[PDB]
Amino acid sequence: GQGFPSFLRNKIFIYRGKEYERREDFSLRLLTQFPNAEKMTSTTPPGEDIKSSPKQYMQCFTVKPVMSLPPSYKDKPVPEQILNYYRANEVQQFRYSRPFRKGEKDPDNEFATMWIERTTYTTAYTFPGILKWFEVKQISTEEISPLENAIETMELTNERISNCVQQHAWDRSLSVHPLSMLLSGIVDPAVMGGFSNYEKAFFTEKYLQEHPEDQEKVELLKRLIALQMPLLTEGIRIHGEKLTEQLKPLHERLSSCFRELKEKVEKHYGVITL
Amino acid sequence: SRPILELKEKIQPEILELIKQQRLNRLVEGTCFRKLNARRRQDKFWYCRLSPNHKVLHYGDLEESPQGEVPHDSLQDKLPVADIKAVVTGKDCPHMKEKGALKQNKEVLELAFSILYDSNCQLNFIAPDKHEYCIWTDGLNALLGKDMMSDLTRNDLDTLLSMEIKLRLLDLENIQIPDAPPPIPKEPSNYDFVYDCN
Amino acid sequence: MQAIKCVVVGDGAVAKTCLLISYTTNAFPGEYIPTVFDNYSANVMVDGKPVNLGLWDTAGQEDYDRLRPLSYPQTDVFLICFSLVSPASFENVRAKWYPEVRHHCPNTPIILVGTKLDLRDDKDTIEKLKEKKLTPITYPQGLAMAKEIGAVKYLECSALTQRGLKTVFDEAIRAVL
Repeated sequence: GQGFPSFLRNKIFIYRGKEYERREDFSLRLLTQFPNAEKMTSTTPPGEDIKSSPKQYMQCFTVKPVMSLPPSYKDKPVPEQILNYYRANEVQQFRYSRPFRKGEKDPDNEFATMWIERTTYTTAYTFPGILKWFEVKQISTEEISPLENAIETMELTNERISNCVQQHAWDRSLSVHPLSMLLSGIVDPAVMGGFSNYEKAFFTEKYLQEHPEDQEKVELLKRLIALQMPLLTEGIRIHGEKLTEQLKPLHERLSSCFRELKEKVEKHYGVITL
Repeated sequence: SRPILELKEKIQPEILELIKQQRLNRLVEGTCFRKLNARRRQDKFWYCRLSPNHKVLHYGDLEESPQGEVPHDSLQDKLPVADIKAVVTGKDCPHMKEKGALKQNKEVLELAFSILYDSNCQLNFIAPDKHEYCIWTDGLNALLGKDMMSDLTRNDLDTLLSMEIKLRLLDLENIQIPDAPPPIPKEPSNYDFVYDCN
Repeated sequence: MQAIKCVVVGDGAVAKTCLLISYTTNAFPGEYIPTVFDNYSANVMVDGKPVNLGLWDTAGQEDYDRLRPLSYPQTDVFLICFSLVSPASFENVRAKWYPEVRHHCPNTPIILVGTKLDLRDDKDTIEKLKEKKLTPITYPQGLAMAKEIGAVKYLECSALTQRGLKTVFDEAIRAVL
């Protein structure tokens, strides 16, 4: 907009919100701060007219606090607490994901089009600071192939499963419900099968014609799921440690489908487990 | 008093806008409003404060505060001012038509006022008595920018307009106003002021 | 620190998963990213303390009626869902979903939830329903079905706007709380 004061007009800021402020809670709280409380909808790109137009325009959206590097920590088995502190505090980089359709809109499949224009944000000063907010200092975008999309989704999946594994491997009086959460969601991609989606999209020779030279990534995905599988094994056994009679039908289904996918990766996927 | 009355009511708006801004101040300072059927350990009193920007309303299930409004983040500090269809007053309130446990008795017939928003959410509120009930309705229609519905508002209109016109008729003492305006002397078309301007 | 179990069922023609994932992602409207797995979770503060939770994304196929009830036991609340603009969804819920659910877990607070609230008054969607002889069925009869079960609450929300969505989840959490 232009009604903004000089230092505010056409400026992008990042706000260290509260512990659990929803995007719209903070949005409304800012609406309190301002008259002409309106939001455009073109959330990602700017608005050229409103770069010069009056009638101050605003937009809010959570960004991803890009993980910092705790120096000298890069490999030691340091417990999570240190990192979860570093997870959000002492940060300067901020990425923002961007959906996009790039490919044919095949009905059963969304990943034939999935390309992500993650927008990275680098501010001047590292949160937390003397001010609960700061302008962006440099902004940049990204581009993510469905190959990559699968790669990093698979990754974060793996480390999340790890995370639950050790947190319940360290604490005993701990809810089994998250184990149910995870083991369910991973075991049956019931609403839609992500694994078969990988197979139809990438493992298919058709992808090897669309991206012949870019087959060096489907092998990466195979390695990813291969490394997953023993983690699934420890998840299964952790459940067995936390198994209850209610979970027993649950556990048997989990275990049965677990060795099902075991053999699927070993031979049906033909990927080599370690 | 025919020219007097014409001149009097014809310079109207200043008193009206003064009344309305006073209503605005009253809404902002607000008070602890009254809920519905606050019997079984329910806070009948709870403050509803308007923003100094007069665009959001600080209200919610606040406690039984006899001091009145406490300045803080009420249970909901937003009431969407830009989209309020209306406030229903009297029988138009669906909560008044309730025939179950939320039966409002006929003694709150003139304390029934429900803010219309979301096209399905209503705020069936109760006023402690008539004058402030009309005051809040007046404040809302002031946000709505239409006429007022406080008898006291018409009282103020007449009394202050009378005061102002009365304090103007001092120059015209011992003088009469021709009901037909005095004839305009022909202004010579030349503007070559023999004497200098200013 | 505590967690809450929460199930969501419904036909696959309404894509409630989109709504759930959009909420948990805190994402912009129309900007969510579809994952490969189900049964999402989040940690939420509603009052006093933040609380963990997880949302069993249960596929609505008739056949998975063998596996879905196994998830039912010891779920703090369940969320029955539908499409406000699908009369067939209404038929399924009043006829299949609601009956068998109330059968399975007769002792748990329940909230009914609308969907496609924006599409409820979508004139083009309405005229398509009329020319297809379907009804853009509105609130009061949804309220009627809520009374029919006496659900602790009924709400209508939308994904493209997330209106009431936060309220939907807050009511869901404070159903226990």
